[PDB]
Amino acid sequence: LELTQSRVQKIWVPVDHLPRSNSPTVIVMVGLPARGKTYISKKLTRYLNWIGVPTKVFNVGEYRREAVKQYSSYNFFRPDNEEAMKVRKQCALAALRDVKSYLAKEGGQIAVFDATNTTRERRHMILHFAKENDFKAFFIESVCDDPTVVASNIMEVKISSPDYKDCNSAEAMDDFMKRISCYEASYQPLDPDKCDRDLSLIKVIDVGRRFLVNRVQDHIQSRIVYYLMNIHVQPRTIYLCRHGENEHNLQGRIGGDSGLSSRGKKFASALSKFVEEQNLKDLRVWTSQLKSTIQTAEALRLPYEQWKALNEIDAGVCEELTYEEIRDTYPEEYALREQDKYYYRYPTGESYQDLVQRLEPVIMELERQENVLVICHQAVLRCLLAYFLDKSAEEMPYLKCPLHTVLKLTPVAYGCRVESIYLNVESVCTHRERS
Amino acid sequence: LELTQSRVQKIWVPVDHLPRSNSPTVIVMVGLPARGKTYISKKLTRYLNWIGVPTKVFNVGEYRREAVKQYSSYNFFRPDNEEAMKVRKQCALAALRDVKSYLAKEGGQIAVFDATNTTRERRHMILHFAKENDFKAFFIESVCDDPTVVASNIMEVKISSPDYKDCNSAEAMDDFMKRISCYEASYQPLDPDKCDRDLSLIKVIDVGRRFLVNRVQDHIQSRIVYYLMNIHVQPRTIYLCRHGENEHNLQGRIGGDSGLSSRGKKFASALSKFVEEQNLKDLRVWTSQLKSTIQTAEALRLPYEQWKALNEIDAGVCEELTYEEIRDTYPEEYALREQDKYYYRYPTGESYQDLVQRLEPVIMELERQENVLVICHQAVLRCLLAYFLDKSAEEMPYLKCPLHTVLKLTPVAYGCRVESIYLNVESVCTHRERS
Ligand SMILES: N#Cc1c(N)[nH]c2ccc(Oc3ccc(NC(=O)[C@@H](N)CO)cc3)cc12
Ligand SMILES: N#Cc1c(N)[nH]c2ccc(Oc3ccc(NC(=O)[C@@H](N)CO)cc3)cc12
Ligand SMILES: O=P(O)(O)OC[C@H]1O[C@@](CO)(OP(=O)(O)O)[C@@H](O)[C@@H]1O
Ligand SMILES: O=P(O)(O)OC[C@H]1O[C@@](CO)(OP(=O)(O)O)[C@@H](O)[C@@H]1O
Repeated sequence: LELTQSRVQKIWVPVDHLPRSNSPTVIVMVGLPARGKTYISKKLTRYLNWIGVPTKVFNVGEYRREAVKQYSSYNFFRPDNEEAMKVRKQCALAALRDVKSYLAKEGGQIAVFDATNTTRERRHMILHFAKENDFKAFFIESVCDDPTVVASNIMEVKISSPDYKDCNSAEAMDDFMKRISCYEASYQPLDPDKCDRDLSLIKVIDVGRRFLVNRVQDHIQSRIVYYLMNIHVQPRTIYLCRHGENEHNLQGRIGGDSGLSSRGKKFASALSKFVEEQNLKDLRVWTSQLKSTIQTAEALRLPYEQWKALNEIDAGVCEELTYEEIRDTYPEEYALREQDKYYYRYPTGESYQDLVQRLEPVIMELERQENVLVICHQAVLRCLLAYFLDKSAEEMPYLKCPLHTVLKLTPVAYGCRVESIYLNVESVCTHRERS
Repeated sequence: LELTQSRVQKIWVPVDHLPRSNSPTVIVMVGLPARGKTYISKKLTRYLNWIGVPTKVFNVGEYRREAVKQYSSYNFFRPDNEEAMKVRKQCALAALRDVKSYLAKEGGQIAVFDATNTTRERRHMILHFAKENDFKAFFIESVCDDPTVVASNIMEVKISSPDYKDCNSAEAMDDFMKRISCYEASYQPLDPDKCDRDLSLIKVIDVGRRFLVNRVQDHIQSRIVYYLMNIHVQPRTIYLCRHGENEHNLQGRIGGDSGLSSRGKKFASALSKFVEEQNLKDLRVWTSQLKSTIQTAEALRLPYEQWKALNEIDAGVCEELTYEEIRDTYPEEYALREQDKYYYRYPTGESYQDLVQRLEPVIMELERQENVLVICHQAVLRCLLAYFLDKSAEEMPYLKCPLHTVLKLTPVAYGCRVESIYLNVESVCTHRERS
């Protein structure tokens, strides 16, 4: 029963010494415009790619934009606009043509089809396409009738679109409103107790006040629903930073549970003055279970919670060594690390990928919350930051996270403002270039 | 900014050298009888206590049973039974009297109030009680009209109740049916678009085919909903066992990633013959990422998946040592371990509690699935087994999990049949008595 440990990830596999060599889902958005279909779409895609499921959004609009000169006006969308309708349907099918090949030919696991899909006919077209390609179909319908909520959307993300460039806000608003009503007359909402008894679907009502959920067929559907109950749209601020410089940092040594240096403590102190002058009605503070992050918290005189998930990557046998010592003592290891930094796992330790598993609950609580300061470690920080700035696995292990700097993230429109704030206290540079 | 590492759990805390010294929720069940309110109740309570939230079920029936001679008949439940109604309400309030003191005075975090609570009046009584004690209120309503489903319930769990002892099945069925109809006339289901717009609630429809979810106020509510989308009632079998004996077991050494012994391999082989003769239409196999469990899988010639969550408890600095060597080299540690085995964490390693965090995703997939063989390790196995047999944290680190034995668990009525099956291959006994 012979077996052999892979070199990068360190998984055992069977020696098989002419070497010969879960269906995908289409998440189908449904709803009138200005209902946050693209926002829910981007945000799910960011989640799924980050918990490792490959996912791509296929927004029918962008196809229309690649297809058609420059935005005339809402007249384009009139149901009597015979030729627009032809061109719009054509865009719809090109989107599907590309969905088929993302999922049947490039192994993506989920495609989000971001289109109004407000008519039972169109939804039968998609369902059919799903069947003949052995794709699952999941519908997320966002349904809301509050003019406040729509006006809001139209202001935050529509007027500032590409289609409007040549336009003052005033007119781009009236044009969109009229454009919404082009869908109003034929909109048939999803109905579980009628024409849609057999559809796997979630209906989001009034921006998450309420949900109708039908026929959850697999984990990934179940996890979408869980995600959707945890997100919200209240405005807020996520602050991320590392522990102030620690003894090991000063010796240039990795891992361990060392405590703050002198400069460490000064930064703790600077951070307190920093939070105060942010003037935040409320704020949660999180740390790891390591001394560094906890001492830094103590400086703030605010209450905090430790998360084992936040502990720095485990360097395994290499714990407490310096990078040079690692090159001298284990050359095979260092090389492999350098050519695959995301998947490389230390002997008896961890990999960035391992973090992302570990840190999923942290991501899920951050979505739940409002203002949060997360005091963690360099690799941990890189992960979180990847989630939030939609960075890839390829670039994650190289995102820059200097000591004594604070990262201030503000969810906004379609993503995140990110300001940097250096608190003016010297430290060692624990980076090493994208090698 | 001085700090000190606790001895058991090894958490840093602040030296504070006259030492001076999230509201709770009431989950309110709602529905007609034979709707699985007690089943959902037990099962949630098992989950929550196991992810560490203290939780207790307060079923109004059992109070009625402590209050009233012996079960006459359904006449007890007639709405015109003036005196029963008085006594039943009294039971209801004693249940609440005990809920108040579990949550305000014994720090439980959740009480499940398992009663019909089918009338808006009664639900106002409870809501009121919640307000004046600053308890949250969450309603889980199970709603189903299929006679198959009710008959089923009545057969699996009602006729075999205490109340019926003096009775053949035939009559206990008619008596319960008549008893259901005592509630039918006054039943007002929860309605989010009417009298219950403002209630945090989940409505389970047709045994999970469909769900209505309103006003999820916190993580624990969000997590209940997630749990409820993952459970099911299809019958199936969970098989648990450890890897066959490994080299370290033979040296009597803990941790490491050693491979199977001779006897190890024989047991792998015996396990294959064991699965075959179980004759299971389908079966998932899971292992850890350690060689032992993986080699054992290889023997089965069935496809399997490795879970890092399943890896054995990390003994930290004590990895690869023998228990004697651990006593000789670290006496302070050994003692602490012996007096708090669940919370004790090895230096730079783990605690049983840590496992339970780690293993939560495994529990959640097991609920999703049907037949599953889980090949893991001694401590991992103890945890899983605690979840399934509703064992406490106090007894978990001492549950017996011999080598080369298979544990066959069958969900049933209100819990789990557990058979043992020893596959007749000698090994070393890696236990050590409840000390
Ligand atoms: N209509 C509309 C929306 C809009 N203009 N922007 C949106 C952004 C998101 C969205 O869908 C949501 C999905 C889930 C939630 N989740 C929650 O509210 C949870 N806190 C409820 O459990 C909220 C909104 C809906 C909208
Ligand atoms: N009526 C009724 C029930 C009955 N006789 N026994 C039951 C046991 C549980 C129950 O509530 C459920 C809660 C969640 C589920 N979950 C599911 O079906 C998921 N697979 C759906 O996402 C199923 C049933 C309901 C019942
Ligand atoms: O991802 P790489 O380049 O290995 O850097 C991660 C390193 O960051 C460190 C310092 O270099 O954490 P920290 O935030 O505690 O200062 C080490 O513990 C860890 O190995
Ligand atoms: O919980 P305690 O009593 O420490 O026993 C756990 C021990 O079980 C072991 C063997 O004793 O696992 P395994 O199932 O691989 O045989 C060790 O790895 C581990 O330390």
